[PDB]
Amino acid sequence: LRRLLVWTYDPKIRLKTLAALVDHCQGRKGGELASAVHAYTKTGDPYMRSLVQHILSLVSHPVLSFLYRWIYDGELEDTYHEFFVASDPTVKTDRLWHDKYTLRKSMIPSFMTMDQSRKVL
Amino acid sequence: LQQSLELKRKMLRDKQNKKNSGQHLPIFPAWVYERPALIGDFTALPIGTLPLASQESAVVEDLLYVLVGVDGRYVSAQPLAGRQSRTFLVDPNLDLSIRELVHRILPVAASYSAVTRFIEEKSSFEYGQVNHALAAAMRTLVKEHLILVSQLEQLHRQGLLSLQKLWFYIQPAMRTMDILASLATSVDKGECLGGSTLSLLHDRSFSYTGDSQAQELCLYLTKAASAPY
Amino acid sequence: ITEAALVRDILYVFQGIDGKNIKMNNTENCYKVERSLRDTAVRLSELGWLHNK
Repeated sequence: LRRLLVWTYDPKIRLKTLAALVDHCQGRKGGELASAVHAYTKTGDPYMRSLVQHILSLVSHPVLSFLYRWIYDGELEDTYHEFFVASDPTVKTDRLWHDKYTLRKSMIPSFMTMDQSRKVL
Repeated sequence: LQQSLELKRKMLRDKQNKKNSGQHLPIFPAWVYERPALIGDFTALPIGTLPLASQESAVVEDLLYVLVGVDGRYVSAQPLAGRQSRTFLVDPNLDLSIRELVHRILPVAASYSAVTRFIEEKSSFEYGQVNHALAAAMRTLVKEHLILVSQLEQLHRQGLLSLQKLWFYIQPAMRTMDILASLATSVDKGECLGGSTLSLLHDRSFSYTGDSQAQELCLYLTKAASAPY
Repeated sequence: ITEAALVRDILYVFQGIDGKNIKMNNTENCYKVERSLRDTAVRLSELGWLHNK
């Protein structure tokens, strides 16, 4: 069918968007990569948005797991730079409140406003 | 493509100063646009010496690839992948009876390449939220042109298509490509972005009311671009 | 050479395993073929490039 062209056409656009997505996520980690996936659901194409939003639903699952251990308990978790708070690892006593927690400004995503990240801190 | 890399940064800096909380807003890297396989827009012998009923199948199959911006084998898509204009080089020999009708079908290829490059550059984050949805919804009208082309190639392989049938099948799509190409050239030319390319779509919809082939296009384009507004 | 060999080759460049009559000689751009037979590849070989990407 022109050597399976008609069969491959519906995966053809599905190859275009993912092959662009490997180059927009180039060298990123944490919230920045979540922004690089959220960029392709700021688009007004229904097919591109429906293709990408599934990957986005998977990609922010560790981020939001770190988020629900920081609102409910108070001590974050990451293993690389993945979290929008950059905690002070040095001990404080009762002066804990003023110096322990400061805002990391590389892992706030684009689906979260700066107001949210400040308030969650 | 080459000229756009300037325009992107200038128009980004204006709207970056305007907003007071635009934070971690990414941009697409340049090699997404540079490569001719991440975009929809891209042995050879003199066709004149062959029989009449083989040259027909030849130039029709070659033309069907030329519509989407790439060489078939005997009509070549000239390599630019830049401005709002593209040229194609048909071989300087063909049977006259085929050749006139081929020349009449040839403008829809130059009226696809210029559309698709505008769709690539202005779906980014430097031309405004409405222009991104506009290029993303002109991408759908280019998708239907591609679906048509795939069906025509399929029918042509099984010996059910000719240049007369191809000419009859592409006429509404020739109108769709002409309207989108004129709009793309106009929005690029005046450096329009944002809501100035939500007014032009309103004017074009009022212009056509005697066709209903272009009126529905313009109505759909206006409806889709104003969803973020 | 018959058409069926080209069919079998193109069915493998979707997997990312190279063919015989179609091969990847440059990695920056798509597969390059090593008369209706040749014309399908100018759309089909891009998909092998993207799958490998």
